[PDB]
Amino acid sequence: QSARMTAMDNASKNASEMIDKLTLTFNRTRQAVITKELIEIISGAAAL
Amino acid sequence: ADTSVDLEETGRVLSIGDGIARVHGLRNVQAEEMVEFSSGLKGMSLNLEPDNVGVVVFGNDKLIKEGDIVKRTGAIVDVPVGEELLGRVVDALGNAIDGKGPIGSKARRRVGLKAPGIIPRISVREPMQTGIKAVDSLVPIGRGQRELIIGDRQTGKTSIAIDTIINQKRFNDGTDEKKKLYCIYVAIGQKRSTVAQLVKRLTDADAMKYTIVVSATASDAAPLQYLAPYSGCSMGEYFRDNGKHALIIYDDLSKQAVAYRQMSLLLRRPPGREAYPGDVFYLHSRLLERAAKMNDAFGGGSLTALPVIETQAGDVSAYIPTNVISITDGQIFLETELFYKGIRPAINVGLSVSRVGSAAQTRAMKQVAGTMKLELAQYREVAAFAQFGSDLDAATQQLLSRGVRLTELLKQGQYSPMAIEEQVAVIYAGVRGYLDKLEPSKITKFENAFLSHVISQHQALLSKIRTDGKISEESDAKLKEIVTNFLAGFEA
Amino acid sequence: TTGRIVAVIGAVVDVQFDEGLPPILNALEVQGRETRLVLEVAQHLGESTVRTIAMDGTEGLVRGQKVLDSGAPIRIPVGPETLGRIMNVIGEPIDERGPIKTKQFAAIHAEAPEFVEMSVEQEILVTGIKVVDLLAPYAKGGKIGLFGGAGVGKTVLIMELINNVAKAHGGYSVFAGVGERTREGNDLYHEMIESGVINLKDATSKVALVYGQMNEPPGARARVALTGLTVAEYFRDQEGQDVLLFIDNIFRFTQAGSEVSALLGRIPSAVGYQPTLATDMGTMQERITTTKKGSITSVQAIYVPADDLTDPAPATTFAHLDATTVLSRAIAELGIYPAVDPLDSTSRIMDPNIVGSEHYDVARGVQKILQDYKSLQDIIAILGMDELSEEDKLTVSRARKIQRFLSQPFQVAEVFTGHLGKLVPLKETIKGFQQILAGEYDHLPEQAFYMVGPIEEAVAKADKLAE
Amino acid sequence: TTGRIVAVIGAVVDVQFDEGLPPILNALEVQGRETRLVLEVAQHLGESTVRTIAMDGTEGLVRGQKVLDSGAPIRIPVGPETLGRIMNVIGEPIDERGPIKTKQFAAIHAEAPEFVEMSVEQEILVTGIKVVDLLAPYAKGGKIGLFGGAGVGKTVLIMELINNVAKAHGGYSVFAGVGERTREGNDLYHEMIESGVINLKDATSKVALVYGQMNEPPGARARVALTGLTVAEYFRDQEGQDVLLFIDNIFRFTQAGSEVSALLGRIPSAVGYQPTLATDMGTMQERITTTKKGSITSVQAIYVPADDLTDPAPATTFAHLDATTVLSRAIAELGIYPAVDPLDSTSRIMDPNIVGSEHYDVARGVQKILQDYKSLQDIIAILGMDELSEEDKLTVSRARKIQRFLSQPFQVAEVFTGHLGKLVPLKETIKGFQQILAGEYDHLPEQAFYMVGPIEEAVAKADKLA
Repeated sequence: QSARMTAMDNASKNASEMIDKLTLTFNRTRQAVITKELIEIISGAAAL
Repeated sequence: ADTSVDLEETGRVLSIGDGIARVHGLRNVQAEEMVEFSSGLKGMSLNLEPDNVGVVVFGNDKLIKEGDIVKRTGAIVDVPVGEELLGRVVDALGNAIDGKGPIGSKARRRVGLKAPGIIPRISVREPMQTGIKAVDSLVPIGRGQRELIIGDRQTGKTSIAIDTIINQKRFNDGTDEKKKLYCIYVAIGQKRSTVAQLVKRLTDADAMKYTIVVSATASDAAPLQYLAPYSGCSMGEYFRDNGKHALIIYDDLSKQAVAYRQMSLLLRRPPGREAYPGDVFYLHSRLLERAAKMNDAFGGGSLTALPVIETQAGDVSAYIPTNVISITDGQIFLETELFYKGIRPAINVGLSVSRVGSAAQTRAMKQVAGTMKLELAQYREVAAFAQFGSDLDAATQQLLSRGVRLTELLKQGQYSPMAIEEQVAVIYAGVRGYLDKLEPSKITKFENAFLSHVISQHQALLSKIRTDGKISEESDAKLKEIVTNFLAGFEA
Repeated sequence: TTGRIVAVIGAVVDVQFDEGLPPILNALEVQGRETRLVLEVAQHLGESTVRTIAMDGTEGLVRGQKVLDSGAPIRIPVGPETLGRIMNVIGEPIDERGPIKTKQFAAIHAEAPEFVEMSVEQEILVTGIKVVDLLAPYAKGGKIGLFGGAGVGKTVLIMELINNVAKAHGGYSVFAGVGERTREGNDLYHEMIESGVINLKDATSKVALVYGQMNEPPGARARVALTGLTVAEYFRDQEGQDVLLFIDNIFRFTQAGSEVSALLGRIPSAVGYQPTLATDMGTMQERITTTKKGSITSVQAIYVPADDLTDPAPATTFAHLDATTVLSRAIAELGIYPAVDPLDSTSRIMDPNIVGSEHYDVARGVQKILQDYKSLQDIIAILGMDELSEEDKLTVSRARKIQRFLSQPFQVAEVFTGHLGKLVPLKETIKGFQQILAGEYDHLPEQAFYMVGPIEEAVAKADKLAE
Repeated sequence: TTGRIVAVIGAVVDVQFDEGLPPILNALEVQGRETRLVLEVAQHLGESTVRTIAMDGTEGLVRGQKVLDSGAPIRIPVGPETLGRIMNVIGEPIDERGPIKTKQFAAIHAEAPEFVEMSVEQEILVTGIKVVDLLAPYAKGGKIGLFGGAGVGKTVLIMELINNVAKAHGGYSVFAGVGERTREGNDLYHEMIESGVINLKDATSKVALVYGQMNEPPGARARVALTGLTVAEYFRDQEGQDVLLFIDNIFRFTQAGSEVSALLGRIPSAVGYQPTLATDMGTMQERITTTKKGSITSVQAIYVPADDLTDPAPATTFAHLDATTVLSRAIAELGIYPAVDPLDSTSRIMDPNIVGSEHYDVARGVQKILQDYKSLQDIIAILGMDELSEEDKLTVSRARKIQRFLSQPFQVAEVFTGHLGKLVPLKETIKGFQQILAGEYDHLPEQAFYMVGPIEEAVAKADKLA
């Protein structure tokens, strides 16, 4: 019971950390897709 | 009345930069015709505008200046074609680069010709043996077929192509002219020392004799790199249209797209998705549709293409990757994960396909590998689903036991293309369960021992399987006998 | 009228007329060519110059070349003498069997049926495919769409439907190949013949074919669907028959347009597409429809660029369908064919009032469990399975077996699966799933359920596997 | 010929000529300036106008200013008298030691050696660096590339290699500083002097230095590579010499190109780069090569922007190398130096028929175990090792010991490792890795393997750790 407690403390703390990282990775990606998709439109439009 | 420079058959460079000449005059040029520059430099008429002709230059534009005279040629771009090219290394226009003398060409061919239609072809039915079990058993390639080799840098894509070219000596050194396969290897964007390395190995394998190498390398002008594939294709159609058989490797179609993109942007054509021209699909479809199988009414010849595409971060869903996967008759996907893991070729069973199926396989092979592909797919799944031995039954323990053994057999080294009957012998051993009790680690060693035995002692069974092309009931019985007994002595 | 070519840039050709400017959509023929080159007028640039899209290669054209206004949009031979034949974008036979002697000719451009011409009958169209039938039933006269990225099964699925449905169908069929593989039109033509759907000796042909493959210039690709669809509208209206329309692949019509778009001088919309994508798709998709006069049962293959279902094209097409079969490389990758995604496929007839509650409760029953299992997948992945409630490790079981029972060996893919093709009847399907869901096979092994037709084969296969 | 400055935008100067328009690539000298201002012609815009790229700051120029056609492309002093000297893009000395008095002058724009001129001899170049030697061995006369995001180890690795290889090389060396730090040029020059590879007293210098750093206008950074390159080509072909060519950083040449590209008026390609990116890398990379006349072993540092190896610049460079050393921030952050990614570095020499199967099998052995460890990592990450199989935990132990044994102290990085630099001989590397693989050290602790040379030192460290 003391080892399951310890193991589950860690697991839970790793999870949260993973959560915090994926979230930040998500926003970076979200911002780059918009920027990326918009530069693509501008390039096409300017070439005309 | 000097009338040599009228503006109907000649023009004068209005401006030149980055390989694009804006020629004035050239009133009678045709779209896509070749023109000549004072400097002996050839170019191609791509944009025919109201007031100018946009000319793409096949070479260093440093020798071109405003004012230069440009002359029509009256000819739409073409190139030398025919048997004279075999064993020679040419540039994207046909000129030799092996400094081994002029090509003795008597025929020419337009680099850009539409692919034969519906009526002139017949279903792909004759195998095109690579020499690679994994490929010849799971993603079979038939003649007239287009099969893509795709994967990240260094996952082994070229190797598949070399082994294939090398495996063709078997038939080329033979008698039968229908089984022969002339090869064409187009390098694009590659590096000269790599190609030089490449043609060396081919020479050392005594394969140059039946190979032509069209080279359009890293320093060649964008338009040469761009053309290179069409050039090489045309040299392959010569064989295709004359009841002969050709095999062309486009290595790779990624660097060509870049070349196209560059040439195209410099012509001021608005960039599209990912910066490429809105017609990059078209750029490759047009080319690969040309690989084809003609009916007996047209010689029964064929052209088989093996285009290469480089993915990034093993992402096959990528726009270009899928653009090309949607043109060819299948793909061979190589993963770096598998490669590092020891699985070489790094063929990814699940993601590779052959749209020709077993129709491109000998009955011997169909017999042994008929259901193996979906078996290995289903194996990879459960192998994952039990990366925790979840109270697993037998049907799945058996599934994992075959899966692993079969995976080891599909492994293979380089430069040693196997003969069809050799593949059938070894797959046979696995697929039949005779190896389900051998230790995975043993399998590779066993295959070298076993194959040794049958090749040396039993060439009667090999020559029959090879000849009948099938596995008769007695051959199948002579084989069961050999494997089981040799296996036992082997596990002493 | 006679115009001259003033500029050539790829598939786009600008023409200058001195007197009489051909209207938009008009087809013009280039003079001086070994082969017939048609230019469709696309725009009026002004200054009596029209911008056009070439219906074929532009090589060898010259500035100043002559061009005659044909006085009308591309018109093709329409009628019963098109059956058993192979046509071009521009209506020319391409099968080497001589002219197509039709009484009439039709322009490929036409307005879509009015709102008061619509029909609302909804009859299930059984196909023999477990997945489709169970979960996303096709409807007679309805619009069907097969969505899929490169190489996931769109065409094979279209191939088995031609076999399980087109073949018995008493009415015509029109198969329009739009921007697909030439090898494929040759495989199908010769298959139609070997099975008598196409008859080269008599008038028993029950299928007309139209082709504008991947080896064609954007222009041809932007129109074959129109030609194909036009042939089909004739049998719908002028004969009043029950038509079966197969298009593979309609995405090609939209990619065709995006390929010339920039040369038409347009600012790109998102993802590179042309700004008129939806309307371009709308005026077309709206003709592919059943009316009170006749019935069309269209099966359209829809390519999904980069495998992204949100891509403006695949994305814009969902609204035009009554039933959708979404294929997935993630499913295919596991060896489950047909690779239909059970949770992303839908049908407008999946209504208790239309298929019945037994049909409906099973379908939804199967979907709940696959969803339930999807959610757990990522979690037992890491945390393993021990902690799971026997209640929950049974749904993992049943789900994995259903996942398999949904695969099926097609009769057009024996070259692929190494298995004889099975066609399962609607009741054999409903029942098979009903029992798996009922716990009636929790004893057989999953593998017994993989690549089989009816549930009895799963039971037999268990024994065969029993050793 | 005399032209006139018509327009000025940053480094893009447009000059009009009345009689005699200079060909593309020709160098023009602007008239009326305190120092030399060379303009390299880039294209003929028509109307007797030429668009050019300045080789130095353009402030002060005035429309209508006179420009003179030099009649040729930038030409620079080439020969042995450049040895031990520091020079400019335009070849002028910048070491305050007088004129470089050479017999010949070479133009920085040349064509690449022809196909028939290529070589295919493949000899391994041992460097004394464990990871490099074992897994992605370099090769004499080959092309090596060190990929690295900011501050990961590219320069330190070039320095250590200069130390371990250049120092005992019979033959010349050329260091070309492209777009990097000036202090570094200074750090190196003086260091070279000190170890005597640069001798300001005799003619015994074995190194020629060319620099166009981070402070120059784009055009200078866009051409110094060509300049260092030319110097090297002289020793190769005119003296059949075995050269060593170090460049820090070749990514800067491409970046420089992207800086002027809009000014040249080009529609940009992906990520804002110039549509001519690949061809520009190509006609330049293709002169950096060994031939039948001479050998060029070249080591090029390749800066990876935002750490993205999918960036057009680095992405397009892989195809030009024979061996690549991909550095990783993730590894560096673990404290492993050099921060080389073992599953991402490669070498066309990693062939059994070249390094021997012993080498070939340890090499693939190490990668396989690290690849295996790599897949377990996802689960190790939430749940740690507990739930791992006894077998799986042994790969993990071995993988973590192999990972540590791949690190090593460089003389050049002594001030930071706190340890004395080590040079390990190939056979010592093949061996030490065999044993680890073979389970001959499953008893030692990981920490024993961190920061050491030969395995023998790893055993010792273990005793000291007690």
